[PDB]
Amino acid sequence: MEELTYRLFMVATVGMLAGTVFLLASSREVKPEHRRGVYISALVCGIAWYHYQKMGASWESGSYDTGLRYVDWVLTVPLMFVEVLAVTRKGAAYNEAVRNWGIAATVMIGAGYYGETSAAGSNEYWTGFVIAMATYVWLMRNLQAEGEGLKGDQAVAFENIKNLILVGWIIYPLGYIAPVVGDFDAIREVLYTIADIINKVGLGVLVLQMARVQSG
Ligand SMILES: CCCCCCCC/C=C/CCCCCCCC(=O)OC[C@H](O)CO
Ligand SMILES: *C/C=C(C)/C=C/C=C(C)/C=C/C1=C(C)CCCC1(C)C
Repeated sequence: MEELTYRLFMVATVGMLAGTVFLLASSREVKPEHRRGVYISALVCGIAWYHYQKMGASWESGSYDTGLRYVDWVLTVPLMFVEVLAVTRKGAAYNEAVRNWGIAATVMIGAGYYGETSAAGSNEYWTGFVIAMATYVWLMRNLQAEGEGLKGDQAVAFENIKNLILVGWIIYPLGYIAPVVGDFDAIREVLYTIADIINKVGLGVLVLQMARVQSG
């Protein structure tokens, strides 16, 4: 799966760029007070575009490791929560959640990286997973409660935003745990790549759809 993994990096790079340019162009189709999440979403795909180029160059040099993705994640995961809050909150409530959810997301990714950079199945490996998993659940529970105030088309549009994250992000912990049950190292990189594309481009598209409802 070496050639597939490398070819998927290039596919992701084009995919992230495609998402970046699509969101930047479509940003004026929504009213200015609803554009911030669209801009953030494009920034998200653009950072991922930048990193997937870096990871492909790393793979050609023969020096890649799974820890290279974490540089991406530590920036974009907090920004993805921000692009969701950008469309669901305002004022003091927005500032508090951005801080709190962004701290939690950073802790989740850092704890993951701690466990990632040790032997599969070591104590550091399990320590990282438990801390990251706890922050993951806290985040998903907070995301579920976020829709509890919406109504009408906004609730429908937010349900799609919520469900993409709830469903699409499961692959990340699953991929982390799999190498302790079998030889899943190669497939973990293939699936993370595909998932990053769906999750970043897809979330941007759904945030844009939500900004469309808010402007219409
Ligand atoms: C040998 C290689 C075989 C590879 C085979 C391909 C596997 C692709 C898997 C991706 C994981 C992420 C998928 C996440 C999908 C979530 C979709 C979702 O929940 O969408 C909700 C949204 O509201 C709808 O409008
Ligand atoms: C932009 C790409 C995304 C959305 C990546 C998200 C990352 C995670 C949700 C991963 C979290 C982890 C766990 C919940 C458990 C094990 C450690 C991690 C970091 C893989």
